[PDB]
Amino acid sequence: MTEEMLYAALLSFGLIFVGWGLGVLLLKIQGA
Amino acid sequence: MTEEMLYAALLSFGLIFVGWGLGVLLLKIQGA
Amino acid sequence: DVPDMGRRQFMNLLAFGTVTGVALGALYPLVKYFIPPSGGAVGGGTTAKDKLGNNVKVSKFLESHNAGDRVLVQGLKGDPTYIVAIRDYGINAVCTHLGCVVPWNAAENKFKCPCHGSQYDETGKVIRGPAPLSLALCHATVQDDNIVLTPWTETDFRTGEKPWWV
Amino acid sequence: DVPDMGRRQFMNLLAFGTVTGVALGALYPLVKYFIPPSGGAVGGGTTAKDKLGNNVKVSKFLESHNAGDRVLVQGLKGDPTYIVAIRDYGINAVCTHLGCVVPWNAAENKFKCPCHGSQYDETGKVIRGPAPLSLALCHATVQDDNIVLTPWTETDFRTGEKPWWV
Amino acid sequence: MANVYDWFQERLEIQALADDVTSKYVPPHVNIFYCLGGITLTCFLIQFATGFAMTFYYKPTVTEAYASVQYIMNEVSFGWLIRSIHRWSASMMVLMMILHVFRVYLTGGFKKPRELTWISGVILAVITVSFGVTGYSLPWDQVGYWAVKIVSGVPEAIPVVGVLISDLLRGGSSVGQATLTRYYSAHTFVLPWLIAVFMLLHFLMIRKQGISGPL
Amino acid sequence: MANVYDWFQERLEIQALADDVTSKYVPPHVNIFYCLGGITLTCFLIQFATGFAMTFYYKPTVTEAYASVQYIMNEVSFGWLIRSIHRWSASMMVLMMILHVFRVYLTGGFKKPRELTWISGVILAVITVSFGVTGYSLPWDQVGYWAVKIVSGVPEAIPVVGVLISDLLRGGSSVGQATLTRYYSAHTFVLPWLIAVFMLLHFLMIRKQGISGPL
Amino acid sequence: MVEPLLDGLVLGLVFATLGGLFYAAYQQYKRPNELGG
Amino acid sequence: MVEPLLDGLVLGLVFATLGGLFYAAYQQYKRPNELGG
Amino acid sequence: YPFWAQQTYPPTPREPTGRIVCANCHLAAKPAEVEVPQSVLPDTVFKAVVKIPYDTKLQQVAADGSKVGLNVGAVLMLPEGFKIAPEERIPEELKKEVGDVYFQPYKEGQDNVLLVGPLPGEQYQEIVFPVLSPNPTTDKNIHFGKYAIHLGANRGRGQIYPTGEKSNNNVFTASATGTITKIAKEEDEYGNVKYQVSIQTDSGKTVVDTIPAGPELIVSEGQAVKAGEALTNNPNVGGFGQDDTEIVLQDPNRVKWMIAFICLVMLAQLMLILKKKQVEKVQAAEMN
Amino acid sequence: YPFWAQQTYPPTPREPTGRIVCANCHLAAKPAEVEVPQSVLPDTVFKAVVKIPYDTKLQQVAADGSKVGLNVGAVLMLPEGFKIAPEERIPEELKKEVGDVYFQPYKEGQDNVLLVGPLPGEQYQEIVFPVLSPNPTTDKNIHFGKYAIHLGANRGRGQIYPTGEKSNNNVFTASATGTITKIAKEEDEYGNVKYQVSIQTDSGKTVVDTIPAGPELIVSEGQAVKAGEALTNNPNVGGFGQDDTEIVLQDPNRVKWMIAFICLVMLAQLMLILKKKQVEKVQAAEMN
Amino acid sequence: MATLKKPDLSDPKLRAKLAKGMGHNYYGEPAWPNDLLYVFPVVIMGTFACIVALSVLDPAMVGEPADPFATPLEILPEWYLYPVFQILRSVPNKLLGVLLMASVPLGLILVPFIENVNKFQNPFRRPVATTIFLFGTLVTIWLGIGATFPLDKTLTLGLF
Amino acid sequence: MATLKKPDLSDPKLRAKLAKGMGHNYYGEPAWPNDLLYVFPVVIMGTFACIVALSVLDPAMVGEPADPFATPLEILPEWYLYPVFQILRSVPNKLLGVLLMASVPLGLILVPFIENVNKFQNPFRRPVATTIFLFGTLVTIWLGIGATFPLDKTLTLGLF
Amino acid sequence: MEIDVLGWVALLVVFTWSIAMVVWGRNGL
Amino acid sequence: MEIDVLGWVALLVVFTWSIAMVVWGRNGL
Amino acid sequence: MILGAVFYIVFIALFFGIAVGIIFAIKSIKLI
Amino acid sequence: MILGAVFYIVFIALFFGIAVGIIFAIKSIKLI
Ligand SMILES: CCCCCCCCCCCCCCCC(=O)OC[C@H](CO[C@H]1OC(CS(=O)(=O)O)[C@H](O)[C@@H](O)[C@H]1O)OC(=O)CCCCCCCCCCCCCCC
Ligand SMILES: CCCCCCCCCCCCCCCC(=O)OC[C@H](CO[C@H]1OC(CS(=O)(=O)O)[C@H](O)[C@@H](O)[C@H]1O)OC(=O)CCCCCCCCCCCCCCC
Ligand code: FES
Ligand code: FES
Repeated sequence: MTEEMLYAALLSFGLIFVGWGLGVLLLKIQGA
Repeated sequence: MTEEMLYAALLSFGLIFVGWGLGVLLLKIQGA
Repeated sequence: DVPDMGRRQFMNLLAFGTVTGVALGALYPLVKYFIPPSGGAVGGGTTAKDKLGNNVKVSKFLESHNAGDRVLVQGLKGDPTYIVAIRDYGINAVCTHLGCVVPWNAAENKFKCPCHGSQYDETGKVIRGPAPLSLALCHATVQDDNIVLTPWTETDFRTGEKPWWV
Repeated sequence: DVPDMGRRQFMNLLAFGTVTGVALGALYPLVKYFIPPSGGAVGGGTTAKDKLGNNVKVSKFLESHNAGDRVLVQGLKGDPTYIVAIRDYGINAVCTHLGCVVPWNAAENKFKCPCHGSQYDETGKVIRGPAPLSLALCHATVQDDNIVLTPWTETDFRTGEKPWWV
Repeated sequence: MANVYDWFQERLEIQALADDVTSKYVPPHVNIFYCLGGITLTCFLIQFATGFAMTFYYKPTVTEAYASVQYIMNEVSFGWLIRSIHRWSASMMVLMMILHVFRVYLTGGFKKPRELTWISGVILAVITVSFGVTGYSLPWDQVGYWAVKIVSGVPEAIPVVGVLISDLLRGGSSVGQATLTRYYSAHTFVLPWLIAVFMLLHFLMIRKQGISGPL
Repeated sequence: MANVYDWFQERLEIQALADDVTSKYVPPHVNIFYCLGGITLTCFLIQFATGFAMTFYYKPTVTEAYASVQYIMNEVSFGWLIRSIHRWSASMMVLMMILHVFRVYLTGGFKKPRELTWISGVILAVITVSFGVTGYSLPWDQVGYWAVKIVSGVPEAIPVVGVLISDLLRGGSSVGQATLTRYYSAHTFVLPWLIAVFMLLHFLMIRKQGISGPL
Repeated sequence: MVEPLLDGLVLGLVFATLGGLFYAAYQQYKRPNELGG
Repeated sequence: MVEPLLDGLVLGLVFATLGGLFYAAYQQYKRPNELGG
Repeated sequence: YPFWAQQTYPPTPREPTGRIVCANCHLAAKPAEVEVPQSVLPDTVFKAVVKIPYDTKLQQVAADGSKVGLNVGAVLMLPEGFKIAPEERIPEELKKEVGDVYFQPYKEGQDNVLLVGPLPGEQYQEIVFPVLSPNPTTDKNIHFGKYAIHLGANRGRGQIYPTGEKSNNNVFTASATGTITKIAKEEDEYGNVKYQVSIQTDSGKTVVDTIPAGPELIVSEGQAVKAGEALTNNPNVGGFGQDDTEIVLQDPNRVKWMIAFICLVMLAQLMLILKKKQVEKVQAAEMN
Repeated sequence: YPFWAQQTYPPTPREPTGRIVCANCHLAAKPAEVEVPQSVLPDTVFKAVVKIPYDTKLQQVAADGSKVGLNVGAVLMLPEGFKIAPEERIPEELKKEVGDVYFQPYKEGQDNVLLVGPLPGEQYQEIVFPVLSPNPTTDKNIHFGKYAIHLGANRGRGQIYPTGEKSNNNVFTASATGTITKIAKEEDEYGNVKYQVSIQTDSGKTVVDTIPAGPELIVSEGQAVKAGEALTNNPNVGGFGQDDTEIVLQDPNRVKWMIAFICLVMLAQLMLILKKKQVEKVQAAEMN
Repeated sequence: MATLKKPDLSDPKLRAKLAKGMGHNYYGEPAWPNDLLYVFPVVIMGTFACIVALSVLDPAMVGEPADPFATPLEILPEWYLYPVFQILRSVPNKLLGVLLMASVPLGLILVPFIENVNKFQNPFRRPVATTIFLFGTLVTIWLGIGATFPLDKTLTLGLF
Repeated sequence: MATLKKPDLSDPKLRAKLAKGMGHNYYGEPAWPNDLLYVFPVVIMGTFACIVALSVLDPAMVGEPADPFATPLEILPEWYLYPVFQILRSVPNKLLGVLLMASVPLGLILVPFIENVNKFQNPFRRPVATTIFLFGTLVTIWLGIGATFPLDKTLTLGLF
Repeated sequence: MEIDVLGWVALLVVFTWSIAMVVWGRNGL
Repeated sequence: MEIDVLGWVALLVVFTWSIAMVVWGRNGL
Repeated sequence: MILGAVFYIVFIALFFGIAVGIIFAIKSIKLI
Repeated sequence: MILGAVFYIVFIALFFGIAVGIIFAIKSIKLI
């Protein structure tokens, strides 16, 4: 019941980036 | 309980006209 | 070296399709939500109730609810079904043109419908007025403390052929 | 031979005025509608009630509601007022910082407030915690079958000066 | 002071708004009856007003509805007025609409450039009757509880679905607490909204096309 | 077939509508966060949807509310889903709004030609919290019946009026059936409407002024 | 249940309108137009 | 009563946004403009 | 009769349906009317009028079966609050109108549901009720607004004795399915005639039908009439009617203010137009 | 002790407020924790964990007042449905975890509120509970969704015997307002010490204060201490904690479909963009 | 007077408007001050007042407690439901009723196609119209009252 | 690429728009097909899905029956009410609370006057801004958590 | 017992005075 | 007892795949 | 009735008066 | 957790695959 809140936060935050780069990269792999 | 309905109707109808002419006339009494 | 109509068109349907999925997707539980929960999908028919919608002591019922019993029960599926040691069937007190609860008339051995003027029997079974169909019938056995009301499949011990309810 | 500003302006206010009337006219009962009906504009205070909000038999009350009586009444103006042959006053069980009903603590001869930690007396009368004002007081005489709760004008047999309620 | 007008004007452009208003002209053939629309409207807003008013006292539950009414009737400040209005204003409204349906038709206001403005109208009208109907039952008294018990059966004729429909709108097999529930919904949240969409259609279309021709 | 388009076009003028749409351009600086608005919007409509949905089962009376909830929870088809959504979507909504309040402010989107678009925002926001609050109590359970019992006192500080205010919005002296009543009103009919007016402002003003400048 | 004074009110105006409505289809059927159509 | 997984979710994004928000005030504070202002 | 509503249904004379129990015995069927005013002011005397008409020049059967004229009664429920106004609050011309009339309260304390009759048809043709409106200012629990009134009025003799057995104002059917032999005719030197009748042969069969003196017969000899078949003609020329109506306990301050507000409006409307008139003018100092 | 919750409040161990009656006697005050998983699937065994910590190297007073180490207990209500899973459904590594533990049902048939303890502090430091989740498909009246769990755990000895009299783990105040003469000290050859104490002179005054052996004193001789004044120091090093938490009886079909719908969406989103990509192209066959 | 400004039959726009059925708010009295701001409030405040007065002299009654085992005898939807009611009640195959009722809305749509043949507003240049309108209207009022009457005496309206 | 069309610094309109703070949707990628019709649905359907999933893995609980004589201990409005809550609860003269709360909405209005002095969007060219924003924001989060803590340990957030 | 009448009356008067004023106002149908 | 995990997971995946797809879509922040 | 009438008459009466009344009234002190 | 991870990875995995997968796929049969 505090190990979630934390968990949450980390992912909630960090994932954005994954998705971010995931994006970015997709983008590289295609040409523009 | 039928002498109203009738009543109603007469006035409801007939008054329009009174108001009508009342209008009209007002209108005469002023000039146009 | 551009793609032609029917390929912008492929791609179009390709997406707009999947989109539609996602949509009907969501649409679907929304729709079931809005259909009413069905009373109890176990047997066919329920235990029979009074005004307040209570449950009726089968011992306070006879000891006292009006001479040669013509009496109002909150039965099957809502319908106040007439209930009349007790009787085989329930009479299903809603009229069969519009749908007003219809009354026992002890001094005529007939039911009337007032709203409009149909008539029935000892039994349901019409016999006059705008209403084109006997009143309803259904068994009233007698489990633990109370009565029990289950529909009437058996063909109409009063017409010959199929009941119109089934 | 045209009329000047301040006469189109007379006429303007002349109408727009009367219009405004007609409006506040209607506005007015609308507003009173929306203010709540006041419980009963007769005496000062009401007959005191339980959970269900019933009325309390003053004979079932003593014969049985917990050792040296510290007990919850649905009293004045809503407020569950503590009630404690019966006692002079009612203690007015809502805390005086935020407003949670506060509890008797038999093994301390104090009330606590939990939400936040104020404390009181035998009597209401604070003595610790964020809450800046004694609990409430009010007479509990005893008419026909029941108790009766009327406010407490008399100055505070416990502070010296004015009650903060009046 | 500060010049307010300009303030707005710099930003928003109040000014064109005012011109779209002042430039709409009234022709000749537009004679008294072309007040029916507006009347029907005024009618409805009176509903909406008092509508909301009673949403503050009325209780949609079969133990509670009937009595809250008579609360509003007997003990709420001017409830009697307020409720009495909602009542006659409903009537007035259904009727000013019919009267407007007349001036449209015998003024052939519903013709080629404008068959949309008529189509809506019908819809408005079906909705108004709906308010009308649902409304009607919320008192959960004798007269209205037989009128839901009545209509709510009607659709059961209609052959594949038709029961499901009734069941839909009565919320179970018999009438009862679901019905009233559903109905209060109806009446206080669905139709208020639908009406407003289509009133909005019905109105734009008109600001767009202007009034119908002369005679 | 029949050419539908033209049909409309002759009459209504569909065509300009389409051009007002297709001609709005997206600049450069408008980067992901300028999706917050829309997100908040999407958020809300999800509310409105599921909102209405539960208006068909929930019962605003102190004997009935608490239980109907758990009906919707336990026996209505997907109530659990539907109610569960309304719940997280409220949260999501309040929060996407705050996140949008950020992108406005640190993008200085709220500046001279557009201080109206910001003023509304605040209002939107005060309303959203309101939905939020009222909402919150309709379960007429332990947690929410202490949170109305709590706030509803707060205004009593405010000195000429301030009680009258509380009294206004709790509908009597104590909390209780009036409160819930009033609140359901609140929540299902007042704020749905207010919000929509000001959303409408907040939106036009924007279609009018276009997005705020680049960085 | 039924409400005379209303109903009266209804026909009353239904005729009145019906009425005056044709009164002006006429009044204009029949001194028409001018200024251009 | 209190709901961690939410709250986590909240700060999580509150920072993220706050974050990326200034990331682009910068990214642009600082290779600015072009095409005209 | 009135009082037997009382005696078989004690607590109210009116069923959930709206029925009215009278009905239950009086099985025929004829027009009935209540008039009250539209509004009464709080605390007044007003007239409220039951009309129970019929063809005055006509008679129905009696016990024995003479052919005497006939008598009316009715029950009339006004709204909670309403009572028969006080002898001395009735004023005169009304006192005459109202007549010898026995206003009785349905049950102890339902002072507002009143029994009336028997009372003889010729002059009680209508039936007046001096009624005194409630006062919402002294009866804190009478409220203003509009309330129902159900009438439920009847003329000529009944079809069922409170005991349960048929009277003779009705027709007497048929005890049996089949063929008849003898239309007899007793007369035990107290309870008058009795044209008896028998049926027989087909099912074994021997069984009997005693039929009181009052109706005509329309049956002849030997008939093959099936069971419960119309054997008697129809004696009754009386029967029961119902009415419902609405009356409005009006507080006058409502009216008074309302009137005001009607003026206030008249008056603005005037201002408005007036106004436009002034602009209809300044307007034409600009087309030149 | 656990069982006296039982014995003084019979029907539930938890007050409306959320209190928990334990509390009522155990007046001190210390951290307490339950962990369960986030979701259990219907019908499983899972661990659910009460933590009741403290400074293991420390002791509290006993009856007589030795200075022995101390013992924990707790009560734990899981949701309607939940029970202590069956010996043979616990599997092994869990069986060891759980230990010698006496799971008792609060009242006959509240199979889902479990008493626990006394149980000795050193190793029952946490306390495991093998619990078996309900099955909404065989218990037609258990429903899926998310439910509360209130813990309410305690360590070290109490302050009030179910009977009503003080224990000795607490401090002993002052019987009187004013001046003291003698700090005596009995010891009746069974119930140990008793440092007695007296106060006096001011109000007439002669009156006495017997105070069990356990606390230290902090008082000296002669004091002018006012009534009920801190005369004793504070023995307790134990006390009571509470927890509430949430667990989710998850039907898996919900998850399964949900997962689906998450794909369906991923998948459209893909299609969409893809698509725009194709138009990002045709778009540039038009700037030339 | 009034006030009035004439078409502008030089404005090629007004023309092509006129022509597509439609420039009609470009000439006449101005609608600002004039209609909107002076006489409108008169219509409103008027409309109000009548209802107010209506409401106050004959306010709004309270039914009995609805009872699901006793049907009222006398039990009528409101007024603008008579017509359908009549139809509905006295048309003895149930689907016909529905069918026939929906026909009201549906039909009523069609009209402006159906009536779209000629261009003629005026009810006079549209005799076949104005007739069917008249006819319909009556049958309406008639079924109307008809629902106030009792079954049997219904169609005949009692008088044959 | 993308797609993109540049300002039109010949359009004297775009100019005078630009100039009054504002032509900004006249250049860039087109918003039709492009943004509205392809990626929007992605944002929506995305936004949906998260909530759906959120709702399904951690659905929505049921409280006890509210009891007007037992106050819960642990009893917290929802989250975006913490800040105010903190303030409200721990500020011991009641009118200050209200005062101070309303200040949130009110203040928050003022801003774009107050901040209207310079013309600068970018949070960088507005140091004194961006600061007070930062500062405020924290005090916010802080009172935030603070409301999660217990009275006394509240302000200190426990740590002094 | 005829303020009551003035009452209906006033209903009629506005109803009239309205139409009246409306026509007067736009010289009207 | 880890479809449950796939569960949260999927919450994370869409959340990601979204942003992902959104950026990819408008070459994006 | 008859008194309806009278009252009616008398009522419209007046207003009608106040109308005319006030044109001139207003008119001949140059306001219309 | 670890399995969170894996599962995660593996999940995004795939989609990412199907993306790239389908550009070309689509691309090199001339659809982009
Ligand atoms: C599991 C797998 C499942 C797979 C599939 C499932 C289902 C498939 C059915 C759906 C396919 C429909 C194709 C339509 C698109 C088309 O042809 O292009 C023509 C236009 C636009 O071309 C447009 O797209 C453009 C260009 S282009 O051709 O791609 O180059 C353009 O240039 C842009 O400008 C724009 O104008 O169609 C549109 O795409 C826009 C409108 C879409 C819709 C609606 C919204 C809302 C509600 C709707 C509903 C309908 C109700 C109906 C009622 C009873
Ligand atoms: C018992 C007796 C009581 C008496 C009086 C009582 C009260 C009186 C106070 C009211 C007087 C106000 C005068 C305003 C008119 C004026 O000066 O002219 C300037 C303009 C227009 O001149 C206009 O009128 C025109 C011309 S003219 O001057 O008459 O020639 C014009 O040419 C037309 O075009 C148009 O533009 O004012 C208007 O009349 C139009 C706007 C009116 C209002 C509002 C609507 C709705 C809500 C409103 C509210 C306000 C809220 C405020 C808030 C906190
Ligand atoms: S409903 Fe049976 S006759 Fe009308
Ligand atoms: S309310 Fe009394 S301490 Fe917070």
